[PDB]
Amino acid sequence: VQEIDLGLTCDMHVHVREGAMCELVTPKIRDGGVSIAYIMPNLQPPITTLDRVIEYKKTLQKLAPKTTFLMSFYLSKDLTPDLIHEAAQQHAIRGVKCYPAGVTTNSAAGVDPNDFSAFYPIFKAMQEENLVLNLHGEKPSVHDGDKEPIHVLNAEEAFLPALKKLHNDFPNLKIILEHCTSESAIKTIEDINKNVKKATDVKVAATLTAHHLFLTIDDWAGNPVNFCKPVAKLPNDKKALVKAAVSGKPYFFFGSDSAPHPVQNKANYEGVCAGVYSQSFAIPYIAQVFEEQNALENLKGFVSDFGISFYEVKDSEVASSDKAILFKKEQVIPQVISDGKDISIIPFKAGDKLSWSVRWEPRL
Amino acid sequence: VQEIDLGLTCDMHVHVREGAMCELVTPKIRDGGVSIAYIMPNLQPPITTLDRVIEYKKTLQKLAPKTTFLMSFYLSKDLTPDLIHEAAQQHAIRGVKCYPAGVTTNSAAGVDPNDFSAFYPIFKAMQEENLVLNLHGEKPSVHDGDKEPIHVLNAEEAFLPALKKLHNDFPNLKIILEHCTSESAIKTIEDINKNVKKATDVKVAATLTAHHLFLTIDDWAGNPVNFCKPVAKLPNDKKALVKAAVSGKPYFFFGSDSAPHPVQNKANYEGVCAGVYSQSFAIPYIAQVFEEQNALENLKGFVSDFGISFYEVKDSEVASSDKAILFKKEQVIPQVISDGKDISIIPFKAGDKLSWSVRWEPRL
Ligand SMILES: [Zn+2]
Ligand SMILES: [Zn+2]
Ligand SMILES: [Zn+2]
Ligand SMILES: [Zn+2]
Repeated sequence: VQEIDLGLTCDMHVHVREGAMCELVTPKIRDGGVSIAYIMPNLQPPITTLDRVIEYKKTLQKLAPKTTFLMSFYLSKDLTPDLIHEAAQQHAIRGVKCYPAGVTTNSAAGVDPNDFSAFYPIFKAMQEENLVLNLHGEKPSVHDGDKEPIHVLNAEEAFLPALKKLHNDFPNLKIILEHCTSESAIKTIEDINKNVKKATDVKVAATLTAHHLFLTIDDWAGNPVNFCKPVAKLPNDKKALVKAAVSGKPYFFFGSDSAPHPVQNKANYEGVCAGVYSQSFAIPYIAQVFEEQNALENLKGFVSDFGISFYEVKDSEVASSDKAILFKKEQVIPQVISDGKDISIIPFKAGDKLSWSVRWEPRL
Repeated sequence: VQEIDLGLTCDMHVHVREGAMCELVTPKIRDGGVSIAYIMPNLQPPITTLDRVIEYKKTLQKLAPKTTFLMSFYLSKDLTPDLIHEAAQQHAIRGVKCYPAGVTTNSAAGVDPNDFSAFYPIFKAMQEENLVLNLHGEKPSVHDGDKEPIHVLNAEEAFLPALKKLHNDFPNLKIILEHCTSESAIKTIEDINKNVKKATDVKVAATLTAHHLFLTIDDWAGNPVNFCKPVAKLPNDKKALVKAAVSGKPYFFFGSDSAPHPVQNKANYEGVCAGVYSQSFAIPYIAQVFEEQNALENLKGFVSDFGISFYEVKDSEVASSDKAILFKKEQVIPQVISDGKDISIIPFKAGDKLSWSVRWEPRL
């Protein structure tokens, strides 16, 4: 079987939830072929306190002893600059994730984004402390006047001006447009990094999920199991993300947005929960695209190199120095992922064949 | 004003199924304020023979005597121009309805819209007998990658060329573009009727549903109840359909497309059935749209006159010359339409209030 060494792999957008769900999915981070995981904080309630995030990281480290965990705060009106500084100095967090209110699950009441000026004290303190501003780029939907009607298809593109203002008001702050879905957003990321030579110049990057390199609007319309925010869009949008994923540019790297929901949460007739679960076969999904694209020698940077560089992951904090190795062994995706009790999750592309699997090799 | 005499109301797109479902639904045609209802032909199996269409027509009449029924054939390959003449002369069918294969419910027995040519002998006979060609304007999806992509959002615009073909080759065959959903579809019907004013001149018309005058993509994104085919598109498309509804022009009239499924066919995690139920409150729905647009002087034309003028409904067939009186009593839409036995339906706008009601009054 043909194999590739990938080193310390990166998933900079992981949802892992609480409770018995968190105990089922957290070990599957390693099973997906991921050594370093950036944990998003949209919990119930959102993680806004310094106590919470210290307790939470140890819960994950008890669950996954070999996986590196970069934590984050939920951007709320609760946070104050001192809390940013004390948490950053204790290595409690690595960034703060911003949720526009009413545009995804666990996000209300979060922030108003045709604004952001209210949180400039926080961005001041994050900029000083080298933290990362993760943005769920989506303007909340307003349909009437005065301005343009905003819907699930232009919500990401309508947000882009606000991302441009933030990069100008805080040029030295690290910002990420999380999970890109539209070609207009891709063009904006390239344009912001127009002059950039070598990766350490990148201050504004974009992450790309596994499922948005596969899905279009047709795959989720009438299929709540492919429903997520931001919505998978037109075929030309998908072509852009796939082109961007294989491009080998240092401002696009992997972030699954693996968001587990029990199957009863997805089989509603109103109010379907949003989020696709890709944790269990994370890198095997991505290697499938790159093989299909005949660009495998760029995969090493998309799932490992470009992300460590951006988040400045030093060897010292990494929980284990084992490498993730793909090997071309064909496997079939289960119908369900389940704890054998109350929680059963439907995996992305369930019942399909993948060319690669993942094992782990120590360092010598 | 409160109380408006509507006369003989027209719903030129009604789904009633069979079995225990039909016994809950066909009484609600009357309940919704509809006296004349066109019945669609997609059953298990599709309605294609004179035996079934007449026995269907007869079971309908035992379950709702006062309702006038206009019946239809499924456009299947098991059809002959002989079968057209032997059903048109024996006053059994008012038209034949074209289903593209795979796009919607029970459409697996449908047709391939990239080549209508095999059915040209059928449309030749349908033109001879002054029958109505009901078209579900939607090309089936083509991921392709070579030729242009066809998806659920642009499938209606893709069908519009094929319709301007059918109108050139059968210039006297009465054709309807069923449930319009896009501004491209509306502009085309305006362009086809460049020079008509009143009213029997229209041979290519377009029917508009209740829910498509309400819904945008945001309303069915994570709400399977509001998922139907063709899908509800963008706010610029809804504005076009509303402007064309309170238009007062003869080529737009009412066709609810009330398609009922048992709620368990909606609360699926994949493969959710398509179709919204609106038969129980069909006329009060449209009444609220025509009220909120300050164009109630056009409700009678949209929901009665133009539909009668196109199908040329004669006095000699209407099952009950009772009049639909729309009176302004507030009513609340139930959570669940129920039969006390097995079948449970979720109605359109379930829970919401309506500004109007409708009762029945005989002519005297
Ligand atoms: Zn998000
Ligand atoms: Zn997320
Ligand atoms: Zn249809
Ligand atoms: Zn229909």
